[PDB]
Amino acid sequence: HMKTVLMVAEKPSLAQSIAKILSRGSLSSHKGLNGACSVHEYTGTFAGQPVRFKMTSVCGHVMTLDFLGKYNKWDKVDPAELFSQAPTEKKEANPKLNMVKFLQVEGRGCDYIVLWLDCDKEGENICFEVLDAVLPVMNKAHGGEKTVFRARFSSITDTDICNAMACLGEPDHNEALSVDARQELDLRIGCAFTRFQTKYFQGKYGDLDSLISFGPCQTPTLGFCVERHDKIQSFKPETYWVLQAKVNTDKDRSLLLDWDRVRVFDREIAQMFLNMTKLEKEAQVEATSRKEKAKQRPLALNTVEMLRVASSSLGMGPQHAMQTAERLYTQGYISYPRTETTHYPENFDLKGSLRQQANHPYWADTVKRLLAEGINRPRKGHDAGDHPPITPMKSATEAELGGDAWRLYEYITRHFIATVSHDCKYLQSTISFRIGPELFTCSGKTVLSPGFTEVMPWQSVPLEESLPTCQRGDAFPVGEVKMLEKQTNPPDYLTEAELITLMEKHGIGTDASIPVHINNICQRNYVTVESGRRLKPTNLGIVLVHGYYKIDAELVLPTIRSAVEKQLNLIAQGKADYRQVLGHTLDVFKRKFHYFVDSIAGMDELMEVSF
Amino acid sequence: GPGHMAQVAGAALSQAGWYLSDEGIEACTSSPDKVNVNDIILIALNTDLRTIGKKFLPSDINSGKVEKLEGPCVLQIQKIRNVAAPKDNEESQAAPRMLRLQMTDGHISCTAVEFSYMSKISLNTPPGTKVKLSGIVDIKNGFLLLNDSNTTVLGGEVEHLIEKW
Ligand SMILES: [Mg+2]
Repeated sequence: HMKTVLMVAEKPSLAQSIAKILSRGSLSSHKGLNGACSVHEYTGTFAGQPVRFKMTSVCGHVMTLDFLGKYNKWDKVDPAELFSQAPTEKKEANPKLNMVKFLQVEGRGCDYIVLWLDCDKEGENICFEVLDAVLPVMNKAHGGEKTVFRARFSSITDTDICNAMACLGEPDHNEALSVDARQELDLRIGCAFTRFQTKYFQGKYGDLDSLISFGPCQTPTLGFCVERHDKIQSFKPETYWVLQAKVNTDKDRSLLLDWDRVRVFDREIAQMFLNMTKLEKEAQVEATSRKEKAKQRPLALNTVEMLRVASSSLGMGPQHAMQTAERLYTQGYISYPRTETTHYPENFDLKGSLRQQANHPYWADTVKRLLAEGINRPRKGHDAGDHPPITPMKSATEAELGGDAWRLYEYITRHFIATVSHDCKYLQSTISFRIGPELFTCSGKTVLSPGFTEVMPWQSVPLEESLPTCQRGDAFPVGEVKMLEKQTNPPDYLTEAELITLMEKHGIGTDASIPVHINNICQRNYVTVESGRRLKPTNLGIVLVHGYYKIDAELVLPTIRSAVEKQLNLIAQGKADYRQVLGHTLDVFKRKFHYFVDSIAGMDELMEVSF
Repeated sequence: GPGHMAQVAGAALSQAGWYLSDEGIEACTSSPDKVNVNDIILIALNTDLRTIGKKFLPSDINSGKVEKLEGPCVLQIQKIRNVAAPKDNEESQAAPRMLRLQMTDGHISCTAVEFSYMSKISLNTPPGTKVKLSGIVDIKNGFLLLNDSNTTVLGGEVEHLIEKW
């Protein structure tokens, strides 16, 4: 009999697109039991044998981890037992979809299984979820001989999906254990500390309702925003003085000159410089220079940069941007948007990707010229060995794509074209003026070739009126000498972009989990989003961070969180032990938990004052 | 020349810019019979100029009426700050300093600014350090204008220096 091969993707839409590619359009589709998921069937060849292919999908994570029974209630103390004593089991992430039964059913007469789940670690974790359901019901293996395979791919394109099939590998079980470990750590510590506080504060304060929570990652994230707040509140502005002079050119222009000394913080010394310059009527050219310098094209686009730009420029929250990008990836418009890599592999077909955009009105002429002239090599970046940079894989118009989806897509495409374009070359000109004893300079930039700044106009060199041409020894009439009195300014609240950078620097929120944590502290109302996507700490958010710090600074500082995640990654590489990392970490936090509870007074007092 | 030798020592000192009182000079000798200007200078460098120095500066040097100072003269540094740059931030790069120095001859205090870049001094220069001014120093609005050409660091240290006794 003809063998049947089951293939499983992460989402219904992914399964359909992949199947269209592999079947060369020879597809037969029928509805699954749940209505949401479809089944795609066709005949083909596998391992030099005629087989039936059966492609379907799940709907994201099949399971979520929860306790078995009674530990699920909030009123049920002791919360401290959730660290070591409480047993764990996998529960269906969405019971209404009845995902487990469906997998068992389609998986029962199948002989081989090929995993087509997304190739970040999350997709890999679901692989063994899928295998756990399907493996016990599969056809027995004679040798046994390999019957389980795993496809690796970074984009939903004909080239990448077909190539994946030709070189199938295996699922990484070491890496899989790390996700389980990550799930267990955040839940236990999170629920223990949270449920404790919800009861402790239950009905305690009139202005206090269930909004209180703690998280091993979400709390250090909030810590950053509150840290910025504290520096802002204690900032003390200082008055300083800047001397500036104006000179009239031969073309009747007001040239503004910059003080070489830039600024001064002494009132009397400020007056001194002004007195010795205010009566001077002539400014003498002491030096001139022209230097050709280059403003480099950007590094290849990474996940962190996408979220920052989406926030700063497109007004999209980190979570909002991620879901938009994943949908774009789903529809095959971009490569997988979860990668830390900023370096194109030598093998990567840059020209292939570039041709799809050669017909869009906004950048058609730029792309066409580059394919004839020949593409430039992208700057060498860092190769993390996970995926390529986020690159467009298919053409689109503003007609096909919706509001938010188009705006994000437009940037990703424009960014890519710049990385493969030429650098921007410009002239940096300067003139040095002497007024009395004091030195002044004026600077100006003139664009020679726009380069990538043509397709990225927001990074363009600002248009300035050309500097008057002159020689050493020339003199210009001083039109005005005034001294401006100003005050140094305090920092503003953290932008979403600044928070992302902070998290990246300190090594927390890895594997693209950064947008999840940021969205978390907003939903829990620990910060508010103000104009310019600024993160303003709420009353509750401030007290909590201050409270945590007084008891144990290590609860807020990213130091501890950074090390656990580094340990988890070592597990993933097989250079550390799953059980040993769990045991050591849980011991550390159980000790910290008991100390926290004892020193709870540190938190209660601030709550009384505020509420 | 029983103490005539002590007199000529004072004259040699002033030619070098050191303005010490007669009592201060005796204090820096090791014997009354064998005055050595070299030993006196060495000791004075490590002594508070308010203790052994004699006033040379005009009483009104800070008022602005005085526009020039003629060297040579040895002074003591009382305090240094970045006057170009803000108090809390201090050092960070996009400023040029621009140091302000409060100085004294032991009797009159004055204020100097680093008009041109003096690599020989920094924010970390210890209070009590002595400097020799030479040539003509311009004084604008009461501030001495110092540069590499008119200022020489002589060294010396004074521990636990109190700005105002
Ligand atoms: Mg996923």
